[PDB]
Amino acid sequence: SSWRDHGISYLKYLNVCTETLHSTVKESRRAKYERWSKPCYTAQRPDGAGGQETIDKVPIHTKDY
Amino acid sequence: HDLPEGFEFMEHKVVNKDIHAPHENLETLRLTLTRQDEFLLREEPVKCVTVTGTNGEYGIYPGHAYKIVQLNPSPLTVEYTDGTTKKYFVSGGFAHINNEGSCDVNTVECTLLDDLDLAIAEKELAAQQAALGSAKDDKAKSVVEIRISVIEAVIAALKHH
Amino acid sequence: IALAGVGLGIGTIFGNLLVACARQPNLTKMLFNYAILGFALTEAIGLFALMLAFLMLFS
Amino acid sequence: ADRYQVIFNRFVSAGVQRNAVYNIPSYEKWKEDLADAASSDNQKNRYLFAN
Repeated sequence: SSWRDHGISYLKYLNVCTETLHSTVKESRRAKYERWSKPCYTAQRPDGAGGQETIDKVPIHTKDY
Repeated sequence: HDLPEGFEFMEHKVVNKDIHAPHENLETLRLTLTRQDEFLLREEPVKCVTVTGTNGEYGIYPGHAYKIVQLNPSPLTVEYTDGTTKKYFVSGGFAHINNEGSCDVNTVECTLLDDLDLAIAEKELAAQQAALGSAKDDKAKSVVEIRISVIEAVIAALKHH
Repeated sequence: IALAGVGLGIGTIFGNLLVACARQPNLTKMLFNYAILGFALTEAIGLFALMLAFLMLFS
Repeated sequence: ADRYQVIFNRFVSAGVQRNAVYNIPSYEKWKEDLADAASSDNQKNRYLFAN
């Protein structure tokens, strides 16, 4: 609805909906579904010294969308 | 050095009916309900399927014209020829309806309405509404409102039956 | 005045014909034949009105 | 970008793992091809889908 005007993409819209839907599931069944909506990904470039420089181009958490 | 395309290994293609062909009377709709690259139902013959797309609700029966529907967070109903109703709830995705008598409903998440809890849904709505009040900016408010819409749809879906 | 509802009816047929050709380009042939059929049927009514007009004009 | 390619491994069986490709043309080229399929007999199997 109003999220398109703010630049939010459709894919991010779906991720938020899926997290909310998994939130409403019973506590007994939440474990199965919640494993499908738990961010565990990052974008990293190898730094000059041999470290990990995290790229902040795309958000990972629905809170920061 | 040519590489195979990843669709070559998939042996269940989509059959399209030529425009210059005779019509057939079909009493079964072949439904394929899918979640995150997993089919909950596969080429299942059903009597009808009810889906809630952006514009409104569609009742798809065999022979329905070719159409593509952008789903919204909502319930989805499947009624078999036997007379049995199975109700899922989807958070989004697309539904492709083919005039050949097939309906491929691909969803990001498709959960049976039984699994969802109304008590959990109700209290989440109260929390998110409080979160919306404390939402910092316009973007945060829009995200919170997305959650509320899904929650209210879930709450309304369960209160219906 | 009857021709007002005839000429408009013809325009209605052709207006839908363009849309149908746009959403089914490869079915151009059958749609055109049906469009001509509808035009002839409407033209029949137009001739009926025209015949009455001539009868009341030349007699 | 003209295209985005994904090169992965397809698990045919317990002992067969081939290399598979998903080529994804960007919006502009995809809609152009989608436009030709709808307007022409070519790409027949995509004619109904394109329209």
